[PDB]
Amino acid sequence: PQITLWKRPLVTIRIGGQLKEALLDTGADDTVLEEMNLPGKWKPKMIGGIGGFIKVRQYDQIPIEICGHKAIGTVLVGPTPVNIIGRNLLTQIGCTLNF
Amino acid sequence: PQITLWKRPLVTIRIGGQLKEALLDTGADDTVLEEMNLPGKWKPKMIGGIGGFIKVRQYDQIPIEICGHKAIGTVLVGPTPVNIIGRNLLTQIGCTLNF
Ligand SMILES: CC(C)[C@@H](C(=O)N[C@@H](Cc1ccccc1)C[C@H](O)[C@H](Cc1ccccc1)NC(=O)[C@@H]1CN(c2ccccc2)C(=O)O1)N1CCCNC1=O
Repeated sequence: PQITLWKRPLVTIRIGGQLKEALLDTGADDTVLEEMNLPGKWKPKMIGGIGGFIKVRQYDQIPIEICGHKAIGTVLVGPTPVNIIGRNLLTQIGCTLNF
Repeated sequence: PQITLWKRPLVTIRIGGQLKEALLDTGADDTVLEEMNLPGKWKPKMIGGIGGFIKVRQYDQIPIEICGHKAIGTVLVGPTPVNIIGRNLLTQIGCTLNF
């Protein structure tokens, strides 16, 4: 598909039994999801955004389905206001910027 | 051009005769540049994202040439960690997400 940028490029993603709306975010290195209690091992991390840093939990090799496309990779979980689909997963589903 | 996302989508922009590197950011509503001098009246503004809120200066109707494509629009200036081209100007240069 082609997504214009007149509005936030929000799409439906699925992670396990949870469906959520998330930004397709070319300015995000990583995928940052709102608080959720995912299974398995994780490591603490600090990530920096526009106003400073937040603390997140890094989970590796998490399958996520984005608009019907399969992805699997690192997901950072923490107190973000918005779910962010970062470059690590955007490349997996074939996403490019075009103009 | 078509831009893939294995690297940060950083491009050269021209603003006030100065060349800067800036991030093409579909996850940004607004265009926000690191501290610099621009002419004209600005309006104090606050923006909030991951990590909290910062104070910026809003300049209107500022021309930026992004990768050879001309835009004229609102540019926020402030303590952003990185120069960011947001959706207000991405739409002007015909930028879309495709996969
Ligand atoms: C850039 C501003 C203008 C924007 C905004 O903060 N958008 C964010 C997503 C976001 C977050 C919170 C609120 C609203 C949007 C998403 C952006 O793509 C934003 C751009 C950016 C990049 C680097 C440093 C600072 C900012 N990205 C990010 O903030 C995160 C940070 N992050 C990360 C960084 C290091 C290590 C691991 C992960 C990542 O992958 O994306 N914004 C804030 C004001 C309101 N609207 C808006 O678009």
